[PDB]
Amino acid sequence: PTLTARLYSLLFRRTSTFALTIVVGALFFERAFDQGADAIYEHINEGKLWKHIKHKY
Amino acid sequence: ATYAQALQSVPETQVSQLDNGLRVASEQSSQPTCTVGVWIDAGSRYETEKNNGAGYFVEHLAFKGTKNRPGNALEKEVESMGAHLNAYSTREHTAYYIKALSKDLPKAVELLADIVQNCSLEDSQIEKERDVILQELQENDTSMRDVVFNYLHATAFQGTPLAQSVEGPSENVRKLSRADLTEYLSRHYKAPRMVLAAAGGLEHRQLLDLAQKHFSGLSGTYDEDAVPTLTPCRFTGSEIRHREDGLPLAHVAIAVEGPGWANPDNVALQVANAIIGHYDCTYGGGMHLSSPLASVAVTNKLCQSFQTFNICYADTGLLGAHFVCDHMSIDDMMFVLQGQWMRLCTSATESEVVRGKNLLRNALVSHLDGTTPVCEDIGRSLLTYGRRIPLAEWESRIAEVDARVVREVCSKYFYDQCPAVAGFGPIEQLPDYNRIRSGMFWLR
Amino acid sequence: SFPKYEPSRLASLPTTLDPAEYDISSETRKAQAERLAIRSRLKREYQLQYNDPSRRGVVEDPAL
Amino acid sequence: HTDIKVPDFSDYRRPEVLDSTKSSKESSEARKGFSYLITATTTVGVAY
Amino acid sequence: KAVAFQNPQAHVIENLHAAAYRNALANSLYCPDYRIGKVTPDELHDYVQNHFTSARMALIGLGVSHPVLKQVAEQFLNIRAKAKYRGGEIREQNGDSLVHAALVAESAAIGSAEANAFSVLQHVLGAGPHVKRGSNATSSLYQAVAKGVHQPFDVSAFNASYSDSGLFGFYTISQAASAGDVIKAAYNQVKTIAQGNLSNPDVQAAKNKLKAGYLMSVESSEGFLDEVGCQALAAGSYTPPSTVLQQIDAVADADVINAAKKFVSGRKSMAASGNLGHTPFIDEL
Amino acid sequence: INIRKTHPLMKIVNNAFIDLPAPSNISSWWNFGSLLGICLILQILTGLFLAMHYTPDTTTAFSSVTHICRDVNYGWIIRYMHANGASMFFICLFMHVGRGLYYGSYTF
Ligand code: HEM
Ligand code: HEM
Repeated sequence: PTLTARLYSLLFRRTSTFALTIVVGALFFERAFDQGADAIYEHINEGKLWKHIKHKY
Repeated sequence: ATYAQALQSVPETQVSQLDNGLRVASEQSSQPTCTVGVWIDAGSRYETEKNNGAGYFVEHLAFKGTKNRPGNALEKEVESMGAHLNAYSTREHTAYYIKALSKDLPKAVELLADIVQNCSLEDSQIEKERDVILQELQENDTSMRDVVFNYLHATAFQGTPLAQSVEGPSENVRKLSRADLTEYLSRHYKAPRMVLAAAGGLEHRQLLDLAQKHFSGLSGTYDEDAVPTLTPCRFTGSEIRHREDGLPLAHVAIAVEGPGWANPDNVALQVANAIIGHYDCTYGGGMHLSSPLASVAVTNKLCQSFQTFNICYADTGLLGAHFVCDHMSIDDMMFVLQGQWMRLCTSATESEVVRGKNLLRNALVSHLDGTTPVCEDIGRSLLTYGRRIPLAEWESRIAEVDARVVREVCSKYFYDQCPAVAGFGPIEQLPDYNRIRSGMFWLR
Repeated sequence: SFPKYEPSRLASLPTTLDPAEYDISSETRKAQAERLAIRSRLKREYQLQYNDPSRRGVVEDPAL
Repeated sequence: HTDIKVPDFSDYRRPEVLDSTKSSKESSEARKGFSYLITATTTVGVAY
Repeated sequence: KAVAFQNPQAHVIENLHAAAYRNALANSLYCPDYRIGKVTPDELHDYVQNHFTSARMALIGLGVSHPVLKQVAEQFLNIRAKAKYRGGEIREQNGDSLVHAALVAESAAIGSAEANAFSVLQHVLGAGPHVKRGSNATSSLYQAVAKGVHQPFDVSAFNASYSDSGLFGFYTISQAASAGDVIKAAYNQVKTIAQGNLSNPDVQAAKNKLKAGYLMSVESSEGFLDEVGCQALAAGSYTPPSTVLQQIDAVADADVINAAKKFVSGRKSMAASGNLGHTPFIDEL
Repeated sequence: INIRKTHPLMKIVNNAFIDLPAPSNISSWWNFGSLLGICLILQILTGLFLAMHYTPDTTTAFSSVTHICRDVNYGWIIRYMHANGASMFFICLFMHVGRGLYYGSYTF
């Protein structure tokens, strides 16, 4: 938890650094969740979707 | 002129150590009126819950007789020599001093020794002083400010004996015997930890001679290793409120962390208290006052009075505000207090730090006048530093303060801290603790 | 100059840094003396019922 | 008021301010970091 | 006015000085209630005119030299009675479980060996306690009252000194139904001291008390400023404390006995306030 | 002193929302009024989108709704949101009425 302490001291003191942190984290979280959503949605079916019979056709 | 040379012309406190671990200190000045005192590091912080109120009761029976001159011969001789005796005891320190003349000095030191070490204890005395001190507690359940400080310490240092008061709870006081007081005298009043300090027209070697007569040959010998040491006190940070709706005024105190004694953070927070500090409603020129908190509190009539203040203790302390106000203006008083705090934190400008430096110089110099406050500062400094640092170095440490270090310390000790909030009286319109914590920083 | 040695259900606290052996109460020394008195009486009666050459068998521990 | 002190909150506190000898200085940072990390993660979720 | 008169003793002082003078020493330090808002700037201007003259100004400097302050005072200062004794009483029902009775006659002017004798007299009768939470092992008034009434009380002497006149007496903070025994015990104690029962070591102890109190009065440099300024404006010039203390402890005992005789035999004035259901008025005193 | 206490909008907002004296012993049953307000603004927003894509003509109404559900991007989620938000509006409505009769706030 010592790593969490310097995390507080770097990214939760003021408003500008906090706001830049939550904006950059929101964009990276967008990126990661959209990749995870694509992976799970095209991983659960594997025999129905448009992808496999859009490259085989 | 030659004010820097005037700070160079400040007399120096000759400090030495007598062989029993005694810490002696002297200011040899040109005043025939003198003041001689003994400072003791034994407060209520070393007391337990079944030992609470020990040192207070010892102070009340330190003057009421001894094995040498019992009952009333002490008072008769001192009032026959015109000296004024005074004593106080705190949670951390206890002082006994005599304000006298240069030709009453050796009898004063000898009777001071007789007061300190030779305390005989009868039982009519413990009965009588028990009754009168319980009357004292009954009467001082009315003086509001000390009750506020007791509530604040009790909610601030929960578990450690720093939360205890000096007098302690009345129930432990009304049930003790001679034995626990005897244990207090045998354990705490010890020659290695006591300081003899004096000021006035008297030589350092003369006071050395008087100590070599009287204070050479004291106890100087502990019990079976049963010795106190400063445990690091656990400041919780919380709030207590005593709602009682029969009072005309309301008393609200708030406090945050302390610097202790060693760091120059204490100097910077004294600069902060010189910025705000005290205001009472018996002043003049209120609509044009320098402190903007006082400006708003006059222009809109917020409170009756306030003071923002420092209290320090061994490696710790409390720092904050105490105000007396009507119940209809608690919220705006607290709102403008948070506004002034955050204006000092985020916007430490030029002229306010200039005025704080000048006000703290003025406060220190006005504190150093009279033999008793100077010798008292000597005794408590040697129980908090081991040295009386002279005023030129004080001026140097003041001159090493800029607004940048000010807002560094203000970010360190004000910016979203966990406070201690004590409310007393008609405190219906006290703002809620989570709202106060949300108001501890404004993001804009 | 250390993380001050956290104790745990395996982390046995050694008798050097207690730190309760710093602000010792006089009644705690009295408790230590009473503990010495208990061990003194028990080992005294052990050596009574133990060194007897007239005795033959076991020590007959009531506590076990 | 001399008879007035607190009841214990040992049932409620976090283990860092549990012992009566440990200071509240170092226990501030990780506590503030945990709570404000929860708030910032909630903020990122609501914003997305 | 509210802040000042939150204490009863301010009312005691003001109604006492209203009770001893028909004249200018019976003025108040504070404004009355009906005069609030009923003042003129015209009286203020006339007061500034004929009171702030160049003849009534004392400029003292502690920390600055003579000629600089002297030159500033030259450059910027070019701008240019006998209160009789009333006699009697003032009684005010206040009812706060604190009976306050101040018993005061007229003593002497300011700056005299007779004023030193009245100061020695009040140090004989009893002053403020030398020991905090002490038990006052010298004041025979304290001992006679504690012999009499076993209640928490307050018996204190009092000496106001002024240019034209001056007041001496004592003052009691006592119980509701236990005031008269305290006051009459103090009265007969002062009578039996005035008979000629004066102790020479008590005289020397009172000399110690007066010397110590006057030397401790100039501990603060603002207090020393006050002493120097009031002495240089009252008696014309400052005098160092050596010969002043010499004339303090060079007074006689017959001065003290005759001063107590003047006090008791003189006609008394008094200020009584509180729940006064058991207060001896005049003829009982 | 305070912008919130001198500006006339923030006076009403302060005495209705921030410094409103409310009791303290409240379970989830008093959330329903705020939920009715949120459903109010949400249903107004969905109806606003629908009125930006709907025609009230009996020849073309059904085909216009089909155009919303199929041709218009996310018009199907907005139609379903308006309908099921009306349904949950009635749910919160009857829960609020049942609360007002059950705890006995009907004296007002
Ligand atoms: C039209 C939809 C309604 C809206 C938007 C609405 C709005 C509100 C709001 C915001 C509150 C305060 C917060 C709360 O207690 O939940 C409230 C309370 C209340 N409403 Fe309504 N309300 C509605 C319908 C009704 C109806 C139909 C009644 C019954 C006649 C009613 C009676 C009450 C009562 C008695 C309270 C106070 C409940 C208490 O103090 O415990 N409301 N309403
Ligand atoms: C003024 C704002 C509103 C507008 C402009 C509006 C507009 C519309 C339109 C155009 C329709 C027909 C399209 C459709 O059925 O999806 C509709 C249907 C409907 N609206 Fe609204 N509406 C509004 C407010 C409300 C409110 C406050 C409610 C009640 C919570 C509500 C409940 C319904 C229901 C139940 C339907 C039928 C849903 C269906 O059968 O598919 N509307 N609204």
